[PDB]
Amino acid sequence: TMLGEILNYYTHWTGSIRFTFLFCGSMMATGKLLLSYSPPGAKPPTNRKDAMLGTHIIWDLGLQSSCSMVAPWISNTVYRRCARDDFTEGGFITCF
Amino acid sequence: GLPTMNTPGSNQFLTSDDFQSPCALPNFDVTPPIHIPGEVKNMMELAEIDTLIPMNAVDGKVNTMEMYQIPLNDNLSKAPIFCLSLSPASDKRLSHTMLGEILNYYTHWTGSIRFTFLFCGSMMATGKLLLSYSPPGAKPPTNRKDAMLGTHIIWDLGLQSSCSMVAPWISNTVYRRCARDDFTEGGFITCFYQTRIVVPASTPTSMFMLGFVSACPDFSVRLLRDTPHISQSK
Amino acid sequence: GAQVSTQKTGAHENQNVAANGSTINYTTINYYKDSASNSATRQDLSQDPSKFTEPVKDLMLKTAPALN
Amino acid sequence: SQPPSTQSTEATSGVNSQEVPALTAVETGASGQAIPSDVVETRHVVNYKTRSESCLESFFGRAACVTILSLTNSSKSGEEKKHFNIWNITYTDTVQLRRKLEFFTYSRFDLEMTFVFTENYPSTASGEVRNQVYQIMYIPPGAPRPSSWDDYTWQSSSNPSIFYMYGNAPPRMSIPYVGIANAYSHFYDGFARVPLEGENTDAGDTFYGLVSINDFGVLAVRAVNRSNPHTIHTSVRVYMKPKHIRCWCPRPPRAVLYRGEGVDMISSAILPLAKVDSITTF
Amino acid sequence: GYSDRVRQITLGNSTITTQEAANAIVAYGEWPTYINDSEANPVDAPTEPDVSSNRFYTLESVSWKTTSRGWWWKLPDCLKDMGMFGQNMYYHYLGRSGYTIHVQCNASKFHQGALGVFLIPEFVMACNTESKTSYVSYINANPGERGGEFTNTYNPSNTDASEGRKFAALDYLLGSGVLAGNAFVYPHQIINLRTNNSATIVVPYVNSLVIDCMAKHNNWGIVILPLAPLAFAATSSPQVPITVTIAPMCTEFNGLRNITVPVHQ
Ligand SMILES: CCCCCCCCCCCCCC(=O)O
Repeated sequence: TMLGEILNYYTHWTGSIRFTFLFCGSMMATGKLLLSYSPPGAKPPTNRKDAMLGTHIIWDLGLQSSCSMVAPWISNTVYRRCARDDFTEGGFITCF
Repeated sequence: GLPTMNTPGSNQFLTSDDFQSPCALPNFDVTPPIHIPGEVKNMMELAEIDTLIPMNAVDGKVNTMEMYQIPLNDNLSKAPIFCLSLSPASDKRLSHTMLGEILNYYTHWTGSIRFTFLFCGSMMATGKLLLSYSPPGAKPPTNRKDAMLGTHIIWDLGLQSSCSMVAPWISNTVYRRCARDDFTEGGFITCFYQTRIVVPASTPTSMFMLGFVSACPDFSVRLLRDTPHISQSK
Repeated sequence: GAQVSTQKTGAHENQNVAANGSTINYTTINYYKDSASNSATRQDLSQDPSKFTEPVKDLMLKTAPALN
Repeated sequence: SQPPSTQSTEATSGVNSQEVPALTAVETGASGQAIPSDVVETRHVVNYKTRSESCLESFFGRAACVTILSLTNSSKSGEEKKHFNIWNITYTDTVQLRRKLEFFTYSRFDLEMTFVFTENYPSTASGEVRNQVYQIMYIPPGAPRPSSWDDYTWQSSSNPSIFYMYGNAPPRMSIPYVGIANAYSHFYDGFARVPLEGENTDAGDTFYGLVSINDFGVLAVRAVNRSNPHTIHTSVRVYMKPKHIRCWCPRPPRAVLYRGEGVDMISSAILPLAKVDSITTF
Repeated sequence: GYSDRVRQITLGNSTITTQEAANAIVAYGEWPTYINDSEANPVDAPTEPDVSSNRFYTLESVSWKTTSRGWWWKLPDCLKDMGMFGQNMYYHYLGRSGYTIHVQCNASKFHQGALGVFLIPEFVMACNTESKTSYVSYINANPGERGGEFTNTYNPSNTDASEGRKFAALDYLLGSGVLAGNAFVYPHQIINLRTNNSATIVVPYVNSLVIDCMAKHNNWGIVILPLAPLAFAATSSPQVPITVTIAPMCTEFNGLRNITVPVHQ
């Protein structure tokens, strides 16, 4: 992604990251989605109840077609390594 | 001592008496109050809450949840949708609403009554309903033609889901008896289609509405009586 | 140390004003010191029906759409 | 000054506007707010009526009969145990009082109690019996309770009591609010204790509700007279009038016949409404 | 400007948005608050989590079919294993909390039906036996997030001890002998499918005590009823989910002890 491509020129990064989801269905259709971020560690959020205990937003589909979920910068360091270095685990993002 | 005479009433026991009695537990330290949300000061505060009317309590509906659902259709009809007698502590279908039960503790009542109807059909369906009140001097507003000569509201089903009709305090007395009588005739309430409900393809053709009843701010009661609704064996 | 207070009016009271006549009065003396022994309290017509009839966070006026 | 009256009606006229009091959205949880001046033309009316009968203090200002106790003073030895009667204090013995109280979830009040006595002869033959006196003793929860009409606890060295001579005016006494909580609850959605993982899976079955938590003691009532050849049976009617009352949460009133001290239903009485012939009957 | 229908509720680490709500209700006009020193009962040093217990939790979803007669929950009970709210109610003898109750139910514009969402303080329900009164097991009385269901048949058993320990959850009498039509006295909101897809009710703690024991008493219950039937007209049997999402708020605890572990199945 553009964010990934810029960050691939760096060894370290920091700050919150936003994930925005645009629904592209019919106008007559409705529904709700759960967008969630869990800090790193423990087992991954493989079902809704566990995803739910993490940071999350419930997105109501309607005229506003785009919902922003923000993964706060929750970390045990100052900057995380860009590389998939186990010293700086990313956390998990899911949608249910 | 002071010479006195004992007047009539001495030594009787009256249910509604107001007279100081000695304390059973002198110097008892009473557990202090805290604020508890929801304080009620007057029964009329509850009389003003909109509650459901078991409008359809007919065979097969009586004492089931469906008694609160007034049917509506997309079919031709010149018939009334429902009818109600405006006698809150008498009409079988009105007597058990919150307003009805509070009034069953009173001998007389006054003020205006509000009837609120909520359409619980599809969003795609539309239509117009006529709600009306016809004071007692009238013959039963059987036809739409009779209903439209009384007090009435045309309710356009739309973006706002409900409509409130008020049956004003039109009376030949000040307060009407709560108990059924022939003299204190309630007046008639009914509803007709003003047009028809129009339902599109793949949309249900059988809709319901929920009617509610409540007291208006000018409402009041006169004298307390026991409710006829709850029995006890010996 | 008696407390005089206005009586509820009745059949022979000419005004519904309740501020006409020096005769619409009664005297209360509390004979017992334990407050539980006091006679029934005064009428208080303060009401706040909004707690049950309009407990809505966002104020809406009755003339405006209930839902904007 | 003058007690505040109910809503007066202003005069109004015809309306043609974008303001629409006729429509609302009851989905909001709010009731409709329409009054006659919003939907019809009205004339000016000064409203001098007040909601005084309907105030809670007025509503509950009646001494309801709650229970009836049976005392028997007899020379027959098998009746000794009947000379003395113990009443577990509750308002649940009578439907009108509990139903009115059950309009609310919680309440606080002081209580006035009145004791009305009636004597008769249950026997096939009457005769002279001297005037009887009755003792009403309140025994708080945990206090010693008598085994008989002539036991030691009747000395009333702690427990408050009333001695009433038959024929005088009924005794009347006032009890200050005595709940441990800051209001009496009329309902309790819970258990007296919490059964744990080391206990039976059906545990708690017998200790649910207001019934398992409240204990207001008992009324120990006895004739205080010695037995006579002609038996006297006494009916004691115990009345209650709550006063200085505040209530904190409205509830629907019970629609059906009560079965016991809880909220239990009897299937024979779960049909509270009468049938009508038609939705269109006036 | 802003619409009334569109809203955002943020608590702790969670947010709920909606584009179709009929405003929100604050029961009795009051917000959850912490106990004022002047009303405190215990003299223990209180625990006041800020963003641990005070987050939204999603309870297991239920399905709305045309044959359902309603659903119910006991409120503290439905959150008993919900992360930190769950752990704190078991570690502490006492606790108090208000709640934000949010009920969700989607439907298309071609669907009809309505759900009454009522919050009932002290939601005491009748036993299902005529041989005993106020009789119900701890376990059946407190089902957890699963909640329970309403029926339209009263089928008590005066001989079967097991069935008698379940609740007699009639829909029309709300499980306790009161006609449902008067349920509207309680704070409530209606998810009328042609108007709203959600409801929000703010709930203050309401009791005779400032604080009570959570493993013993359910301050509030949640009742959802099919006030109007579900219909789609493009199927013989329509179905939509109903999901209840709840957050504790202004939560406090006292009486720290060993973790309570209730009888369970
Ligand atoms: C000498 C006889 C005096 C008896 C005093 C008994 C006082 C009872 C207090 C009222 C308890 C019932 C209230 C409730 O159940 O919520």
